[PDB]
Amino acid sequence: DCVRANELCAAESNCSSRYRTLRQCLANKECQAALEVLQESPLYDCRCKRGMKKELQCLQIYWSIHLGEFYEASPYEPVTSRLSDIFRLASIFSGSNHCLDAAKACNLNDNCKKLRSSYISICNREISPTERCNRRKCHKALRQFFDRVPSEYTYRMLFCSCQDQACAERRRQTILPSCSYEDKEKPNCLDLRGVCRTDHLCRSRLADFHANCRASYQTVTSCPADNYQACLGSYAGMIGFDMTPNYVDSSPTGIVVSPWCSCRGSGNMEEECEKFLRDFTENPCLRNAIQAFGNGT
Amino acid sequence: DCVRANELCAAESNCSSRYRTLRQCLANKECQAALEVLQESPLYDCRCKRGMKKELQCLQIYWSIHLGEFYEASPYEPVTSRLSDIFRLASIFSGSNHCLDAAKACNLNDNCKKLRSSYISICNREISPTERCNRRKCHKALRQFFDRVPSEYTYRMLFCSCQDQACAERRRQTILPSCSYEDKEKPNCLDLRGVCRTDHLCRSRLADFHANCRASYQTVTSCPADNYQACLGSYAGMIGFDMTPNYVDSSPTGIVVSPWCSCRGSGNMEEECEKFLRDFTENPCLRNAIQAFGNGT
Amino acid sequence: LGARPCGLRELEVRVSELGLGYASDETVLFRYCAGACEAAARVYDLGLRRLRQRRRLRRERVRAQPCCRPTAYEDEVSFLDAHSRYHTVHELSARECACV
Amino acid sequence: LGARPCGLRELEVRVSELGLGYASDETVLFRYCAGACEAAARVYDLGLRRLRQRRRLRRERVRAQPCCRPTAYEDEVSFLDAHSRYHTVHELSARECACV
Amino acid sequence: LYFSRDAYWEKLYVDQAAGTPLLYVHALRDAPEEVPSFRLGQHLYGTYRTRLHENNWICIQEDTGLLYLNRSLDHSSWEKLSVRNRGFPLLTVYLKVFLSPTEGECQWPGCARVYFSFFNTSFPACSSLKPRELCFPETRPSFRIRENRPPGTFHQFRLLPVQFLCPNISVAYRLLEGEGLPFRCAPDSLEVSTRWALDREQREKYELVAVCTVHREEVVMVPFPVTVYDEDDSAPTFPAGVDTASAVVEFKRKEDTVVATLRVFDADVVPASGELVRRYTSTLLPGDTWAQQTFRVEHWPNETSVQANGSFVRATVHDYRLVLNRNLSISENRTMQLAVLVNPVSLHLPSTYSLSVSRRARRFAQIGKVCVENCQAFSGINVQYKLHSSGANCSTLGVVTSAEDTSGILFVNDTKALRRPKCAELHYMVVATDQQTSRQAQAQLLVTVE
Amino acid sequence: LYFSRDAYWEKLYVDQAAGTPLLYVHALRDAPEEVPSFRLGQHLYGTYRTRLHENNWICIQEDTGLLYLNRSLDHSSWEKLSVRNRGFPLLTVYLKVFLSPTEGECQWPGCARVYFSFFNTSFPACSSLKPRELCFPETRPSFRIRENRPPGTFHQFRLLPVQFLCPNISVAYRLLEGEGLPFRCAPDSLEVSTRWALDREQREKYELVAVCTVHREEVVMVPFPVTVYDEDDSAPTFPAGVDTASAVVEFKRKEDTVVATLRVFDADVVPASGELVRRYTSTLLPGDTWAQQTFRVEHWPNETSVQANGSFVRATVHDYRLVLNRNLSISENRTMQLAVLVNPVSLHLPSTYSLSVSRRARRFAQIGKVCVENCQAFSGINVQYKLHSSGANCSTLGVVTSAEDTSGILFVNDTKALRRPKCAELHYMVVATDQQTSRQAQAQLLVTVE
Repeated sequence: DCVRANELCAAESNCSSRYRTLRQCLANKECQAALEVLQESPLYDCRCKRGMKKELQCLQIYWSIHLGEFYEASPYEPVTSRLSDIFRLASIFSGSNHCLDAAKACNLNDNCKKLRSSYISICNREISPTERCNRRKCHKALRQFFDRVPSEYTYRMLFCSCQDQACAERRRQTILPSCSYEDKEKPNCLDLRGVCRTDHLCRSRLADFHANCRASYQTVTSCPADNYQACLGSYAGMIGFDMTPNYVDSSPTGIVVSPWCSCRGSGNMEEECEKFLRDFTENPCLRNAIQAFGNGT
Repeated sequence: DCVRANELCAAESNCSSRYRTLRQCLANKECQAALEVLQESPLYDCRCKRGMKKELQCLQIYWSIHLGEFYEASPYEPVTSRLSDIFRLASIFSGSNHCLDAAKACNLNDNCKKLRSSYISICNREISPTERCNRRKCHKALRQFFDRVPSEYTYRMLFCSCQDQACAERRRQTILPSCSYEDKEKPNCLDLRGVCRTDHLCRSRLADFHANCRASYQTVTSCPADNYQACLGSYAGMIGFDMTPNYVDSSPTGIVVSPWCSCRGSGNMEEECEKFLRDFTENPCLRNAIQAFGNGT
Repeated sequence: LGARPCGLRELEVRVSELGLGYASDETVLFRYCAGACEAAARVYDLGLRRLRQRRRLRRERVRAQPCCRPTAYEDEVSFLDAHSRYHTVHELSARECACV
Repeated sequence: LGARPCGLRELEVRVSELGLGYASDETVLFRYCAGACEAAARVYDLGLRRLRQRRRLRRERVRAQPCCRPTAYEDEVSFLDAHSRYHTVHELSARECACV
Repeated sequence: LYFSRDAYWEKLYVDQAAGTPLLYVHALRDAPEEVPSFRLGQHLYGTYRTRLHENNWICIQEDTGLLYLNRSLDHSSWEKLSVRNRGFPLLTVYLKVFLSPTEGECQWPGCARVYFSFFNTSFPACSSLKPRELCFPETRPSFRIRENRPPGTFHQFRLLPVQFLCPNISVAYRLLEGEGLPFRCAPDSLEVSTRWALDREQREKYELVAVCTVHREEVVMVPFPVTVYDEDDSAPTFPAGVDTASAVVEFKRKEDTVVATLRVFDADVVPASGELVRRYTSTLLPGDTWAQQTFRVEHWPNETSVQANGSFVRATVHDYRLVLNRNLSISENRTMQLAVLVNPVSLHLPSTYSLSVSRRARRFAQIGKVCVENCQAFSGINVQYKLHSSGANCSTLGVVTSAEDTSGILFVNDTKALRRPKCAELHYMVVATDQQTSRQAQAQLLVTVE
Repeated sequence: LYFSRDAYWEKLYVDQAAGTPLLYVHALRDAPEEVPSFRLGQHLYGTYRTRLHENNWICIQEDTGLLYLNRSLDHSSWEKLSVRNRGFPLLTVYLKVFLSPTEGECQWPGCARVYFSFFNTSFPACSSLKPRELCFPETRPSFRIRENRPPGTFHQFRLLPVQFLCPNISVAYRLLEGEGLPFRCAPDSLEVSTRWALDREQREKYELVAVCTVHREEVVMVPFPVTVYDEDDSAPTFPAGVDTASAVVEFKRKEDTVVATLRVFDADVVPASGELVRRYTSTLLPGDTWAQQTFRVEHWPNETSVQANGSFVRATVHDYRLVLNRNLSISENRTMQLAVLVNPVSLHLPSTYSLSVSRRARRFAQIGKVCVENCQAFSGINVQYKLHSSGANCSTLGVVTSAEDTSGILFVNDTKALRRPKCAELHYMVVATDQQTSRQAQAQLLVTVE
C-alpha cells in the first residue's frame, strides 16, 4: 500500500531529504529534482483502496510528494478491484417494491442490519427544534456504512430499481436526504468542489468518481471498459463527504443524481461548474450503470 | 496495647539495648539488668485482648522481655472486661428441644447463619477415604466463628440445656466432634500442654482458661469472684486449639467437658496431668456455670 | 420429550405486522427466547412448589418454575415507514436466552 | 390493583417440611421472589404478545410478561439432622428479586 | 490577447507522415494593435499532466497558430511515451501553447493545453470516414469570447489531418441560425469569424448550429456553443435606489438585529461570484460608535443588509454611507446610505389571580402568567419576572420562578392544598430586571384561595 | 536428698506475733549419710512469681526445716507487698527453700516454694476454729516419695500456728488403713514417718486416710495421697523375648513396609514418657545396606517396630541386633534381634473377552479387567497394564489405559458401535512395566465383537 510503499524507501537519505524538499514546495529547482528522485520510489505511483486501514494516511503520505488539475488522479482507487467490480455485476445478475426487498435483505443480514441501523440512528437524530441532525456526524456515519456493509447489500440498496414513486422515494431516502444531502442552501458546485479538493479522502474519492464515471465517448456505456460497477463503486464512495451526491427526485425509473449545489455565481466559470456537475446528471455511465445494475446487469 | 507499649520506649537506647539483651538470654548478669531496666518500660505489665489487631505480636513482644508452671500468666486476657463480664450475666439472663431453639435463633440470624455455615461446610468436608476432614482448617473456621458471631448466639447454642439425649447429642455435636474434637488417638494432655506452651496465642488462652476456670475453692462457685462469665469467656476461647474441650457424652443434664487427651505415660507427672483435667471435669465452676447458663444465667 | 430446549428463536415479521403502531412494510428478524428449560427446578423452586401447593405461602403473583426469558436484546433496528421518515426501536429482538 | 410489588418475602419453615428428604427439625428463613412486575412489557414482549395471540409464533414454552423471579440465592444453610449428621443446602432462600 | 478556448484536441495515429498539419490554435485581441506570438512548451504531457518526453514531434507556426508534427510520430515513440505515463493507458497527450515568451503556468487566457488523442494503429482509410469525423472535431467544440473586444477570426472548421491525409474528400462549412449575431461563416467556407465586438447587451451565451457537406453527399451538423465573459470596464449599477428610513426600539435586543436590506444587482461583479469575492468594498467610517461595536454590512450576497449580534447602546441616530464598489479609492464608486433611528412598555399591573383551596392539581397549582406587552418590547428575551412574598402565612413557597420564556408563567407545587384555607387573601409582589436596569419596579398582586 | 513435696502453704494474717512458727519443710535421703542444710531465698514472691520484697520476715531452721516469722508481719508490710503485686490481689506469697548453698532455679527435688496465703485481718479467735483448720493444712496435702531410698520422717501433722496461737486446743493425729504399708503414725501422735525403703514392687501410688481428734470432741479425716517415683538403678526388661523370623517379597513395594514388631515393657523408662524421650538408644550397625537406606527401628513407642518408606533392594538377608537401652555404651544394655528374609507372579495369560456389535453402552464399551495375583504381589502399586493393537482395523482406539488402581480395568468409548461389524476377530496385546524392569512381557488377547 501507499503507507508501506513510503516506509520501503523513507529510511533512505534520498527519499528522506527529497520528501522534505517537496514539503517546502532555488527551492523550485530542488523540488523539481525531488519529484524526479522520488518518482522511482515505491510510494510514487502507489495505490490505496476504499476502506483501507489508515485510508487517510495512505493519501496524506502520497499527496505530500505532489510537486506544486480539473480532473485529479485516483491513486486511492483500488485499480485491481476493477475486475472484482465486473464480478459484482455477475453477482447482482443472480442476486414490486424492489428497494424494499433490498432493505429487507439487509434487515435479515446481522452485519448489514446492525451497521445500517447503527448509522441511521445517527442521521435521524434530532439536535434542536431548528436543527434536524448533526450532518457531519451523519456523514461520518454514512462514510463508514458504505465501506463496512458488504457490497451485495450496500450496492443492492444504493442502486435498487423501482416500479413506482413510493419505491423511487425509498431509493432517494436510502441515506436520509433530509440530513445528509438537503440543507438550507445549495452552494456553488465549483466552490464546493474546491472545498472537497482540500480533503484527501473527498478529493481522492472524487478523483475515483470521474476516474470511472467520466462521461466517456470512446466506450459504449461511457464507463471504462463498459464497466458499470467501477463507476457505481467510486460513485458510492463519495457519500459521506461534502460532495455527497443523491437522487434528484422520486421518478419510478428516471434516475438522476447530483451533489447538493448549483452554479449560481459562477460567471466566467459557468462552463467549468457545469463541466463537473454534468458528470452526475448528463452522464450515460451513471445512467446505464445504475439502471443496468438495479435491473440485474 | 502491648505492641504500642513497646514502641513507646523501643526508640530509647535503654530499652533498645536491653530488649536485645534478653533475646540473647556474663550474659546472665546483663540479662538480669535488662529485666530490671525494662521492668519500667510501658510494655511491662501490659495486656492484650480477645480480637485485638495483631493478636500474636501483642503477646510475642510482651513475652520476649521475660528473663530466661501449672498457672502461667494471662497477658492476653482482656482484664478490663472482667467488670463487663459480670454485667454480661444480666444481659444473658434476659437473652422442648432447647438446643434446637438455640440453633433456630442462629438460622434466622443472617450473620450467625452464614458464619455458622462457613465452618460446618469446612468441618464436615471429606478429604480422603480415610481422612474425615482437614481438622486444622476446621479449627481455623471454629476459631473465627466463636469470635465473630455475637455472644448471644455462640453461648446460647454452645452451652444450651437439654431434657433428653436427642437434645444432649445436638449439644455435644455443636462443633462436629467427629472433626474438631475426636481423632484416632487421645494424646497425653501434659505433652499437649508442652506443645501448646510454645504457641503464644494457644498458651495464653490456655493460661486464660486456668486463670478464670481453675477449680477454685475460696469462692462459692469455684469461679473468680463467683463470676460465671469469666470462665465462660476463657473456656470458649479454647475452641480451635490442641486443647479444644468438648462435652464428654450426651447426658440429658449431666454436663461434663474435657479436651481430647488422656494421662497415659505421665509417670512422675501423673497427678499434674490429672490436675489439668480436673479443671475441665471436676470443676464446680464449669458445672455450675454451664448448667446455670443453660438455664438462662 | 419432543419439546425443544430453551433458546433463541426467529421469525421474519413486518414492522406494521408487529402491532406497534409503526406503519412500515420493512421486515425484521424477530428473535425471541423460548423452549423447555434443561436446568432442573432449583431447590428454591422445589420448596416454592411444595410450600405453594400445600398453601404454606401467601397467595401471590409467583412463578413455580424457571421462566425461559431473554437476558439481552439486540442494540437496535431502524426502518423507513410509510411517511418517508426513519425510526429506531430498541429491545425488540432477543440477543440472549436463558431460564431464570 | 391490589397486587403487591415484585420483591422478597419470607417464611420460617422446618427443613423436613421442604420435602427434600432431609429429616431435620431445624427451621430456615425461606425467602422468595414474588409480586407484580413494575417494568412495562418491552416492545419485544408487545410484539411477542401480538404474534402469540394471532398464532404467528410456534407453539412453545414462551412467556408473555416479565417473570418475578429471583436473581440470587444465599450461599448455603447448614443443619443437624435426625441422624446426628450435618448437611448444607444451596439455593433454598432467595437473596435478590427482580422481574425478567 | 486571449485564446479562443483553453484546450484543443485532434486524433493522432501510429506512424503518421512527418509534417502532418494537426490543428489551429486561435487568440483574439483586446486592442486592435495586438498580434499574437505563438509558442509551445518543451515537453509532451500525458495522463493527469504526466511529463512524458521532450516535445520533439509537435511544432507551431508562431503567426497562424498551426500545430503540426515536425517529425513522424511512430510506434516506438508512442511506446516510449506509454511507459512514462505512470501506468495509465496512453490515450491522450497534450502540449502547452502560449501567446508570448515568458516558463510559466499554462493558465488561459494566456495559454491553452492542446490535448491530442491517440490510437495504437495507422491512419484509417479515408473511404471509411464519416462526415462527422471529416467535418468537426472529435469532441464537441467550446469557444470562449470576451466583451468589448475587437472582432476577428477565431476558428477554422476544416480539420487539417483530413485536408492533409484525405484531400480527395471535399468538405465545406456554414452556420445556421446565425443571422443578427456577430458570428458569420460564408457559404461553403472553411473558416469562421466574428464581425462586431461583443458586449453584455447582446448575449450572455451563444449556441449556433454548425453544418457541413461532404462529397454521395452527406450533411451533418453539430452545436456551436460559445462561452461569453463579462466586460471589465465599470460597474453598471444599481437598479435599486437608497432608502435611509429605519427604526430601532431601545431595550429590544435580538440575537441578530437587522436595520435594512437594499437588494442590489450590477452587470459587472454579480454575474460571477469570484469577481466580487476576489475584491470588494464596504463602509469604512464612521466606525467607532455603531459600525465597530454592533452592526456590519453584508455586501457580498448582493443584499446590502446591515445587521448586528452584539448589545445595543443609547439612542444615537446616524446615517452611514455604504460602499458597494469592487475596488474602493482606485475606481469609480457606487454607494448608498442607511440611517438608524433609535427610540419598552414596562407595565406595572398586579394581576389578581383567583385560586381555590384543595385544588385538584395533577402535580402543581397554576396561578397565572406574567405575559405583558414587554414580550414584544424585548423581542422574546424575557426580563425575568419574579413573584415573591413575605407577609402571607399561606403558600409559603412554590415554583413562582423567573421563567426565561417570552411569556412567562407562575405556579406553585400541589403541596399546600390543605394550607391555603389558613388564610383567604394572599399578597404577592412581582419585580423584574434586565439589561443592567430595573424594568418592572414592583407590583403587589392580591391572590385569593377561598 | 529431696523434699517431701515441691510446694508448701499456711495461712498468714495481719499483725501476727513475731516468731510465729509457721510450718516444717521436710526432705528425705537417697543415702543414710545425707543430712539437709536448709536455707531460703532472699525475696518474697507474689502472684505469678512476682518479686515483692526482700525476705525480712520469714526465716528457716537449717536443721529441722521450721519456717517462722522472724519479724511481725503487720498491715503496712502487707500493703507494701500488695502494691508491688503487679495489680493482682495479694492472696498468696511464697519463698524458695533449698537443701544446700548454691542463687539457682527452685527446681524440686532440690527446692520447694512455700506458698503462704494471707487474709486482710487479724488471726481469728481460736474458739471459732473447726477441727479441719485446726488439724490439717488449708489445701489437701500431697507428698512425693522415691524408690530404693532410706526411710525417715517426712511430715508433721500438727499445724504450728495452731500450737503457737491456739495451744489451749488439744489435737492429736493418726493414720487409718495404713497396716502393711511403710507409713506409720503412732496413736495420738503429731508426726508421721516411713519405716522401710519404698520400691516399685510395693506400690505405684499411696492414698491413706489421715485422722485427728480435737478437744466437745470432734473427729475429722482427710485423704493422705503420696506420689511415688520410679527407682533409677537399671532397666528391668523385658517380659517379651526375641523372634527374628520375618519375610519380604521382592517387587512387593509398600508406602510403609513393616518387618516385625516386638512389643516391650520395662519398669524403668516406660512408666514416664520423659525417662525414655530424654535419653534412648537403638541399633547402631550394620547401617549401610538396609538400616541406612530403607528401614528404621521404632523403639520410643515401646513397640520395637522395624519399618521402611523407601524403595526395596535385592534379596539380601540379614539379622540386626536392636538396642532397647536408655543409655547405650555407659550402662547395662537390653537388646533383641530381627532378621529379614527377602524372597512377583508375572502372569502372562491373554483373557479372551467377548464383545458385541451395536453394544447398548451408556457412555463407553467395557471390555474387561486386567486384575491378577500380581495385585497382591506389588501390594496395590499397579504395574501399569497397557493393552494395544495395530493389526485390527476395528476399534482403533478407546480408553484402554494403564489404570493405576490395584485391579485395573480396560474399555473403549461407545464410538465404534457401527465399526465393530467391519471385522469379527480383533487382536490385542498387553504389556506392563514397573520398578525399572519388565513385569508382564506380552500377551496377545483375542477379542471378538460378533
